[PDB]
Amino acid sequence: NGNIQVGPTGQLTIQGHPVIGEGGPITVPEGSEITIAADGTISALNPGDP
Amino acid sequence: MISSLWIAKTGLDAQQTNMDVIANNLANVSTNGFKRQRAVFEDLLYQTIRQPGAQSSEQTTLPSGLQIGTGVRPVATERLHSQGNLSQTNNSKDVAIKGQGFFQVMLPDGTSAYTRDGSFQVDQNGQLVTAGGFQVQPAITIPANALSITIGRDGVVSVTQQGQAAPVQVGQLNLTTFMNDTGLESIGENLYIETQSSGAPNESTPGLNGAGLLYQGYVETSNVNVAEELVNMIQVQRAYEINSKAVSTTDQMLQKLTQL
Amino acid sequence: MISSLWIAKTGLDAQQTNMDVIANNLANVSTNGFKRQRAVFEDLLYQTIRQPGLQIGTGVRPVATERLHSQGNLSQTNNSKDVAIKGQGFFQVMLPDGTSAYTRDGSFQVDQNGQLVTAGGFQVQPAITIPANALSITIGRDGVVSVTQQGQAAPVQVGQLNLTTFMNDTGLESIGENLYIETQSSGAPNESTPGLNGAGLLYQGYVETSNVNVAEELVNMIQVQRAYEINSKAVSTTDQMLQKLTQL
Amino acid sequence: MISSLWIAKTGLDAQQTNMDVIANNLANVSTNGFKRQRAVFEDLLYQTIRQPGAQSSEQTTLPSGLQIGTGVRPVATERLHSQGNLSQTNNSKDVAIKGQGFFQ
Amino acid sequence: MISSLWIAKTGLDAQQTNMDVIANNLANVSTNGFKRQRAVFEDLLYQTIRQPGAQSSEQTTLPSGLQIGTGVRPVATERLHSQGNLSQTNNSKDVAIKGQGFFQVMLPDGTSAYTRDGSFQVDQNGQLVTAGGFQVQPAITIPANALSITIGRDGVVSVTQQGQAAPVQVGQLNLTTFMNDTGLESIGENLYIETQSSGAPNESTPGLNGAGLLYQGYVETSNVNVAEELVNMIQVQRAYEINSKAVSTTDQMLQKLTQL
Repeated sequence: NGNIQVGPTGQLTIQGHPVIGEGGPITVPEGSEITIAADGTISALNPGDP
Repeated sequence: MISSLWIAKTGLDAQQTNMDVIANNLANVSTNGFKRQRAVFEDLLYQTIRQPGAQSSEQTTLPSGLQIGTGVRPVATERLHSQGNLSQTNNSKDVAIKGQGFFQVMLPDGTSAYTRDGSFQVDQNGQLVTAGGFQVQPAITIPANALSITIGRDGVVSVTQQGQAAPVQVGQLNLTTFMNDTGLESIGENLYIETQSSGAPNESTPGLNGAGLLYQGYVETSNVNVAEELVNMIQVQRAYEINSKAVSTTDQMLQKLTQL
Repeated sequence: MISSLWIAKTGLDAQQTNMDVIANNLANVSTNGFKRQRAVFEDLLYQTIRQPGLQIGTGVRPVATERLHSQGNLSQTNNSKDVAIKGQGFFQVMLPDGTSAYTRDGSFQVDQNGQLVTAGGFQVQPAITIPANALSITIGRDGVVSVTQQGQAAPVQVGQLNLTTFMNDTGLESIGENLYIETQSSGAPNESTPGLNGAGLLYQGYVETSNVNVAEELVNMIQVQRAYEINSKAVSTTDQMLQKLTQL
Repeated sequence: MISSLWIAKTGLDAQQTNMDVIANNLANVSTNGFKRQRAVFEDLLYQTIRQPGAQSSEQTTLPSGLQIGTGVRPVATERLHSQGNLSQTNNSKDVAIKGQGFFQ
Repeated sequence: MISSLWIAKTGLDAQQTNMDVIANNLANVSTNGFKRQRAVFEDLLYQTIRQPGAQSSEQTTLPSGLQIGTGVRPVATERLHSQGNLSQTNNSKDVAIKGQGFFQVMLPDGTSAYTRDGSFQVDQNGQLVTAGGFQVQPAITIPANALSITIGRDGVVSVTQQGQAAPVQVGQLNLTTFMNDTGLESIGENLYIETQSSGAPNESTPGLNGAGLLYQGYVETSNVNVAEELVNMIQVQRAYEINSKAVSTTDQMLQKLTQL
């Protein structure tokens, strides 16, 4: 299941289970736009910033 | 209900606005002191979907990712403030401007409006007014038994009475110049009013630091170039054709989905 | 379930995206300094079936749209404030929040306190302050904005219009109102004078028109409509096959 | 929408400029000390779809590639400062210049 | 989405490129020293299918197999470097070339372009420059109190001063000739830059080695023949209509394939 959903605290959960990355469970900055990459790299953009 | 239909609808509306501007420009050909208008369009937003520049892979990034655009929308209509060609009407009261100034009139409400048209008349009380009856500042009073009214290049209005070899000065016609001339709000009736984007009205003598020279017996016709309007009409018609075809194509696609 | 509905659906969505790109190109046919967009389609993952060799597809997905940065045609505005670019270069315009965007629309105006701004009112870097009693504004080929005043027989130098050049012009982010912001794929905004270091020249009194060719868009609309019909027929065939299966 | 349309549009403006110059010259026939105008035109942008001289192969070079051009633009409208014919009005206050001077 | 439609797409776009060539030639009819362009087209790909020449029946070959081809692509646009008609304007500063030479001009960025337009002007410092303000090379400087400027057909420039009955040579106007004149890259403003397909610039004074002869008071008008342009209009229109007809026929075939 690739339907990944963000939380208000910013952690990545799939069906309520936090997603596991290379640093353990993945925590993403709150209120950011995410672009998963062909190798799973997660890029975070803060709205308003260039 | 479908995105392409909204985009094509916006395109159709923009082309209709362009045609409206063209028709307004062509309808005011015979208007004196008229400036032709040109509309400028911008695109509307851009759906993000895939953020370009994101990491496509651990060592590589996405070059120019997937952006989906919306339709188009008109930004603004800018006037072309250029000296309309002059015309000799051989009238002592018609005044034309050679430079970049405006005449000031008072509306009945007490506020001040600005007009470039110089077709002036005299009212029953002897004051110089415009064709709409608005009193032109600075309120030059023409006396009862005038023989000839002389308006010079620097804005002096003189009246030559009977049996007097010297002319009697009865006023001083000044011109108002703005920092942003296109920012004035046109209320119709050949009248523009000051807005906050048009700076402040700077009064000046007609011949000084940049006010134009006043010509008596001349009228400034409109600057509308008509061949350009015909070519632009052809362009607008073809663009409206293509946008309507896009609408029809979208209509044909949704039909097959309904049939499914 | 497992079938071909999704393949055909992913196909339709691709035709929808292509039609959206075409409609965006056609709607902006009157914008000054607009680069047409082209959507690139490139298929999804493949499922491999092992023998005791064959690979089944999954559909098609849009990857990235490219803006074609060719030099558009010039048209006439006889307005002294409008400048078009001959070559590759971008005007730098300061947004109210503080970050500088980059535009190619050369239709400019002077605001209430001097200052050269774009049609949307945003101020244009490098900042120009036009004097009030200016008689004629002359913008040279190399970006020198000189102003003539009544009396003085020599024009007064006011400012230089610098062009910002990017090494990758396609990667700029289109923020909306005819403005681009630099991105990680179009980094290092190189400020230069117009005419040197690959920067373009400036034509005063001309504006750069859109890059949208019409015939390509119309024939592409024909192709999109017909491919959409084909994918709809495939969806209907899968629907009928599943209907026949369920009735057993 | 079509490049050919823009190119023709310019050409039309250029010819209208030529017509206006001719009309202005004819309107000032009887005026003294007049210098007739003349408009000069130049090539507009040139789209380099295929670069002339591009190295198509390691040995052959493409001669005179696809240089699609845009319309035309008037460079300027220059006045022809030449000595007009002298005419005798026989007034003491009328003066004429023979060379290339100007009254201040 | 279907081969015939792609082939017809190349067709429409290429007849447009023609149309652009025609329009560019027409817009520059009044341009001095202009050369008309002509586009050349080539065949696109040819799908092999059945190979022509492959042996069938062991001892009989197959002649002319299925060489199904794709559309058309324009090879290049070549300028017709022919002598335009000379027009007399009776000016000391207009120079016309009658042979096969080019004037050399220095761009302020450091490089040198080549122009054939001979309408020259004088800047405030007395240098001979082009009408766009670009300074001609070698570098003809004209004295302040010049009474008459004489440019010979050998390219020598003489100025007649007051109190001197003998003209003084103030420069020498040279012509640049190339191996291939079509390979120059036109950058606009009647300027050509040297490319690697146009060889190298060969300096020669006017009258020797082939450089042409310079006429004073004459301008080399454009060589555009306009009736040929109208006949080319009529084709560029009929061919485009027929290609659009092919597009329509393919569209109908696909529509019936879809509807079944």
